[PDB]
Amino acid sequence: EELLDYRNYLELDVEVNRGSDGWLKAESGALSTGEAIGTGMSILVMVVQSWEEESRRLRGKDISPCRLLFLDQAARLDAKSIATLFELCERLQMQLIIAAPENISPEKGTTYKLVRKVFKNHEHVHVVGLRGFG
Amino acid sequence: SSKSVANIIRKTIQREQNRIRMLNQGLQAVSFGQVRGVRLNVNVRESHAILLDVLSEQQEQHQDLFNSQRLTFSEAMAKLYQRLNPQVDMGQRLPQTIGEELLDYRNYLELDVEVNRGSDGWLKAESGALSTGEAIGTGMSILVMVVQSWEEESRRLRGKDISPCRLLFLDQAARLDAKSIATLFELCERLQMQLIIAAPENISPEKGTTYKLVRKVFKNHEHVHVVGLRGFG
Amino acid sequence: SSTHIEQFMPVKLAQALANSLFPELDSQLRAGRHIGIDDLDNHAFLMDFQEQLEEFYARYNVELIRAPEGFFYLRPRSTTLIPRSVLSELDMMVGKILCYLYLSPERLANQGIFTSQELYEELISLADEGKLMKFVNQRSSGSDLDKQKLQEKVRTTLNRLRRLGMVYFLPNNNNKFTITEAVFRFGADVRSGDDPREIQLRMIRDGEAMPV
Amino acid sequence: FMPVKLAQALANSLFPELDSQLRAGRHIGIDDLDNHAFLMDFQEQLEEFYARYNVELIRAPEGFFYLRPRSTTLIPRSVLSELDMMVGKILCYLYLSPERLANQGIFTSQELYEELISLADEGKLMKFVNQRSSGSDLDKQKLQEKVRTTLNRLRRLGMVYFLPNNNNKFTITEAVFRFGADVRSGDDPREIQLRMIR
Amino acid sequence: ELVSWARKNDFSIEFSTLRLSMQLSIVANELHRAAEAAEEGGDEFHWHRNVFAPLKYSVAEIFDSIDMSQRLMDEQQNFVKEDIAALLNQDWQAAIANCEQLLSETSGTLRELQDTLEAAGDKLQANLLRIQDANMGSGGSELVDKLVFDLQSKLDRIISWGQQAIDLWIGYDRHVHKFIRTAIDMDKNRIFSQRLRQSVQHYFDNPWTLTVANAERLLDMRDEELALRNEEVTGELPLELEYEEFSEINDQLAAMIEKALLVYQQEQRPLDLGAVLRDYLAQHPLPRHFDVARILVDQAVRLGVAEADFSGLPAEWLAINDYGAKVQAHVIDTY
Amino acid sequence: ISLPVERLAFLMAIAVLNSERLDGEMSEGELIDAFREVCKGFEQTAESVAVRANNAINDMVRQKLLNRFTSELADGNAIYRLTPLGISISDYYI
Amino acid sequence: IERGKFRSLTLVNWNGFFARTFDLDELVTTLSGGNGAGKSTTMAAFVTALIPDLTLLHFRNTTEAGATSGSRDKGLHGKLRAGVCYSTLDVINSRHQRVVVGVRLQQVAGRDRKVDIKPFMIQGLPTAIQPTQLLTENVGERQARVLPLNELKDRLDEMEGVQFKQFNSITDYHAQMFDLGVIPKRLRSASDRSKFYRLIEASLYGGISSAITRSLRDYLLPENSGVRKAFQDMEAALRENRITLE
Amino acid sequence: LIPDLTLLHFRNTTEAGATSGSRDKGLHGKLRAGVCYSTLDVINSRHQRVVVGVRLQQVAGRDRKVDIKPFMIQGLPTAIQPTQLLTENVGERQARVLP
DNA sequence: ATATATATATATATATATATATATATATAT
DNA sequence: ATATATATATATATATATATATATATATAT
Ligand SMILES: Nc1ncnc2c1ncn2[C@@H]1O[C@H](COP(=O)(O)OP(=O)(O)OP(=O)(O)O)[C@@H](O)[C@H]1O
Ligand SMILES: [Mg+2]
Ligand SMILES: [Mg+2]
Repeated sequence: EELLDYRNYLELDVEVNRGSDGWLKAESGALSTGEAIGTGMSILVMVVQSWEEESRRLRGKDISPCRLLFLDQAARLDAKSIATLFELCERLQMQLIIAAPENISPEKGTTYKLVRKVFKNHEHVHVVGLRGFG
Repeated sequence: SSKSVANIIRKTIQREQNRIRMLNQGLQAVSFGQVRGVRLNVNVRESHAILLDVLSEQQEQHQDLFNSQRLTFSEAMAKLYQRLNPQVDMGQRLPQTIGEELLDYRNYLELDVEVNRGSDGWLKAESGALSTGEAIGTGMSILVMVVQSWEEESRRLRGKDISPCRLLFLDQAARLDAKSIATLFELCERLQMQLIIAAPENISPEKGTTYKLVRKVFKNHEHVHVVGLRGFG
Repeated sequence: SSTHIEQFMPVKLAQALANSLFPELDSQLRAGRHIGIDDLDNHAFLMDFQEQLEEFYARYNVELIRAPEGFFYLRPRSTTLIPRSVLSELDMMVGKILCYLYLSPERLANQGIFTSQELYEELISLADEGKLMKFVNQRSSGSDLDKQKLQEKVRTTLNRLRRLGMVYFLPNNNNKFTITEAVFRFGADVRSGDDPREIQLRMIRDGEAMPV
Repeated sequence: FMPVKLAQALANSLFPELDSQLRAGRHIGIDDLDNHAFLMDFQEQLEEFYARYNVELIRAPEGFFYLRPRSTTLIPRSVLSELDMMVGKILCYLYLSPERLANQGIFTSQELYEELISLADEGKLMKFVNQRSSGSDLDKQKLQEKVRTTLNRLRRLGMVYFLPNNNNKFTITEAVFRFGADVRSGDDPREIQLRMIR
Repeated sequence: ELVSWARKNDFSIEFSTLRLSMQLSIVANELHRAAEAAEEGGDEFHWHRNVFAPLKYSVAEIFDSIDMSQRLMDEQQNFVKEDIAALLNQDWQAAIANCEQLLSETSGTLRELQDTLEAAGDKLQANLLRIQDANMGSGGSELVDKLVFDLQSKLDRIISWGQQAIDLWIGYDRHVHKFIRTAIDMDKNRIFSQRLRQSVQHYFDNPWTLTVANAERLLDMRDEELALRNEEVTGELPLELEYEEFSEINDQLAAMIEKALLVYQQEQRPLDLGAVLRDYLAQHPLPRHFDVARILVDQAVRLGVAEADFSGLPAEWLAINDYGAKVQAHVIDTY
Repeated sequence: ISLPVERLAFLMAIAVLNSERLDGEMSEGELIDAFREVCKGFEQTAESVAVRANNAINDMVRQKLLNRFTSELADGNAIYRLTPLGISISDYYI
Repeated sequence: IERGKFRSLTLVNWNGFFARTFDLDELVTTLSGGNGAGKSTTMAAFVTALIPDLTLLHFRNTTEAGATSGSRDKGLHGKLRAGVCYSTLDVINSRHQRVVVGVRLQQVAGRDRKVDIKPFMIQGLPTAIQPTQLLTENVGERQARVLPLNELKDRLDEMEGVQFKQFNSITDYHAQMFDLGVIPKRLRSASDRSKFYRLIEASLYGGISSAITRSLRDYLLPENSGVRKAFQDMEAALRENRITLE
Repeated sequence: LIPDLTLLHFRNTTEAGATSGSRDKGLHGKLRAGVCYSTLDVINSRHQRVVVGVRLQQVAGRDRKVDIKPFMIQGLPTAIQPTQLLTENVGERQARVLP
């Protein structure tokens, strides 16, 4: 039954062009946290692209599915990695929701300051928003 | 013999309960996220208190179970645990392993971590119901408790003149906000514990020492350049 | 009918050979290990299928033999398909001493647990000290270096006997051991009340004991 | 119960000798017609029988059968010396194509000795005999005796068939391929064998 | 630590149960008297003379005496073991009754000692817990607690041995029977033993060796020898560490904004983030605007909450400057 | 009765541990550790640690200083207890 | 009492680091740098110097912390360069003794990414000698070289007062490190070592380790042998009763 | 987006792939007593304003369980926000969430 | 005196069987 | 015309047994 599936005839790997070395197999243990996060996001955007291309033949010709992805604890990435992520997502028309404990301050997009409090003996998240900077 | 076993188990359980409860007062209200404190909850388990009572008083009534050639001693203990107290509903694990577990006194104490989250009282600390920074703070508190316990337990073997070194790590310390990191620093300074933390940003600019590492590709190899950082200039 | 076990093998022999204990027990036996009452599982397994296993091992030209004391072992024949070997003379001496300690009531306080030091003390008590040392080294005359050498040789022979099942080291201690009834074989030359030179001939004929 | 065909294999009068030789590590090749045919017929069951011993009954690509002990082997295991492996690889090399014109399948101890001296490095030879040795008569005599001993040990394994006489002249079987290296497309067997040995 | 103390010191060189009962009775009486005196209470001198001089010395001495009696029982145990061993050497089959008897008396004595120990262990423990309860009547009674913690273990310890010894003896006993059932049953006349002894003495006059199966070991292929990586690495050695300093500009800005904003909290004036941000950002160049806005918001949200946030009516995105900057926040009313 | 400095220190350590021991029993597994510690403190290596420990324990047992009981389950398969003479000699100084 | 302290951590010939000594802090040392800077490598070096067991050392990403990725590689081999590598911790004891513990690491040649570690300890080294220099030889014009264990032993033995020990087992290494107040617990058994590594690994990845919180009993409460002996006694009694019944 | 209770498991960021440890999926505590809503607002390529969402409710009982009912709204005017449909502006200080 | 072989124990990852809880379609009482 | 109970499929994750690799002790032999 496995043999009857053409995909099983194909070998798939993820490769990264790391530093002065050539293309290496992408091993989670042989990469830093930021590099692994970037590689994962790249693979995810590829998967989304693949699904949209697969389903385009079964949709109206003028339907472009919405694209969105998350990134929790984005503070694990430095400024350059975050800039690369934003450039990559803008190129692909993909939306991003990133959660940062105030460590990073990306100037482009919308930002929401959250502050937990107690009001009327109930927990309340005071939320303020900014956008348009840059 | 069964009576003696039950009595020794009870004595050891009481001693450990008292030790842990006395130790609990060694924490001073860490402020991690909404978590305002961390505590250890040690209590003799009733599902095992019943078993201890049976072993101490009513060994002869269940002899149909102990002297069955099919069941080993561990399996016999597991089956007796099943017999009385039948609402526990243990899972797929075999009788042999759940009996070998019963042969250990520590399993007779429920030993949980409670956190004083906000204003809801002391709740069992489960990762599924805690922020990431709150869980990091709680975990580090538990780790320092473990280290303190180990050091105390070795106070006899060691010489009177040596106090062991203390050190712990924190990778991706950027997941903690300023308040949590300050709390960690003060808690460690109180406990004479060293910390080595890593973060892409200078998350602690005014405490301890700080280095900045920059990796440079250089003639087809990689070299790291390290420069210290100072609080003020 | 065909596709039926009785065609090739007896049912009980097949059951014995299919038992979970058979492979380890067989490897140990072929290695030369004697089986005593202490190995409750293995001893009972041998007892249940003694005849089936005996006829199985007969195919190798080796006799699975149960001494009257109740311990099983293997005696290869001259045409053995499984190689054969003879204990060293020092091994015979130490085995005789171990049997003596098994039968000695003076050591009753030990409760069967003995240390190599006690074994060596008994050995020197019953044997000829310097003339026993002669085998350890041809040029010994009471030198303490040769004394330690003899102690080490006795320790090595004790380990070898442990490998043969004649002795068990304690579950946590390798410096203490408990004797087993297998040691009785070291007295097979004297269990019968006859002339030693005739009993020796009987044994060597039976394959029990080659000479040196 | 027991598998029926397994019982048939165990009952066969060939089983005792073959079992002893397998548990002794001997390799059964195509030369042993009866034993090889027995293993061919009953492999599907003898593999399970010897897996009960935490050992694997392996049929090599060349065809010869053998037993590979696992870490949890119930059969007392043992390991060949370094000189043993060197001599095994030497014999594998001598299983050559030029071999047909060189010795016609019959070699002598002198061939192996000269090949070992010329081919191996001096440091490994000394490690075999002893480190402090240096090109001496006693050391070389001891080395030759150890070579003979390892040749006998290999004979026990079936790698080398002695020609029947006290004199040391033998033939090399295909099972020796165990010491050999893997073969790639277009690789010269001599070159790869020597690269492995070096 | 005592090893150095010993090194510098330079030094070198009644089993009757009626007794045990009478010491136990004396201990019970004295312990009850001391416990009652402690419970009644008194000053520091009374506490001392009633719970530290009488209790401490008496209980320590008599518990040591009871332990000494147990040690004497252990000595008798050893001696009876030796006597049985010596007797079996002289009579062999005819000493079986003697050895069984001796085992009987020793077992009975051990059981009686255990019975006498447990005859008063419980009450003594109760009195000791009572003294624990009464100890807290004064702050200087710390030492008393130690005894109330020490005299516990000893007592219990004593009782423990009273069973452990039997646990040991009931073991030894069995072995002896086993010996008679195994060693002497097949050597009733002992002839096998003497003949084995003479064979050992005269073994080498007819040296013979037994035969054992010696199946071959399964020779295996040696794993490849492991060779490390050697390259004689060389490289430039690092210079002295340089240093860099952190900019506190943001600290100055935050302090400025905090001072400018505290007036709103002081006066409880309704704070509107839109207007405040629009006014305040005019004081800085455009590139810095973001770094101001964030900080300002951080300072404003600590000051009370906005009551409108519970109305379910979303707020608008008010522009706070040119170039297209916007803010979404309700007026902060509840300080 | 013959207690060199090392034997005396080992006996005193045994007495101290027995005083601080919970139930007043000493398996040889702890006696060997105590002898190891005393010998390390005295800084002398005539033979191996194990042989010295065994010889000293046997000498004290035969010198009426310790009593031995064979219990297989106990750590070291033996349980040792101070004898009245040993108690007296130890507490004379302690 | 004055608790001992880690003065510094030295990496010689690691991935990126040729010979770098970080002077740790009495309370807190911070490492900063963009992604791929080499902070996790520094902590890997420290942990390897502390617990050199190769059954334990497993440097998973901070992501998938404890999640089986099927990589088959522990991640230690890639962090070292070809040649001889060192990882040493300098510790000032409670007794004011400067002891330099450490390991010599070195890749094993071949396809499998396997590493070889040999611990060692140095006592009595003068306070004026830096471990960065002690492990390197100044060969060339300011072009120091890394020297192996044998050369290091020769260099140290030629000094006066320094005691260099090399350990044939990790157990002896940990015993010596505990005797000198570098570890809280005595890691006599392999399980003790596993628990120590679990604690440091939990700290490294931060927060509630599943392995720890699932065995807080094994980590906090001590083992007791009296209960086990009592259970063995009851087991023996039950065995005898069963024998009689049968 | 995915109102399936088999898959929804809001474990902690640390322990991102680790086993459950506990049995709670982490969603019950994030809700409050009453009727909760989680609604996305979407503008298609065809420029239709579609308001997708789910209604959540703590299932009262012994355990910590949740009930999710998906729903979709189409054709809403652009001048009405999702927080205006689901809350009645009663005269009190705080609005009322309607089922 | 020390290299080397051997047996044992532990940690770690793989693979399979199985019980639990949820989602979906149909049946049947309300 | 409806909502609850059933049967089915599925993913989750729980536990066991296996096999591998590493560390250790230690017993042999030169
Ligand atoms: N085992 C390995 N094999 C190969 N390269 C590795 C290995 N481990 C780390 N690296 C590389 O070393 C460099 C430093 O990685 P490292 O894990 O030290 O980063 P880091 O300081 O933790 O960074 P981040 O902040 O992104 O977590 C990166 O290029 C990483 O790819
Ligand atoms: Mg979070
Ligand atoms: Mg990292």
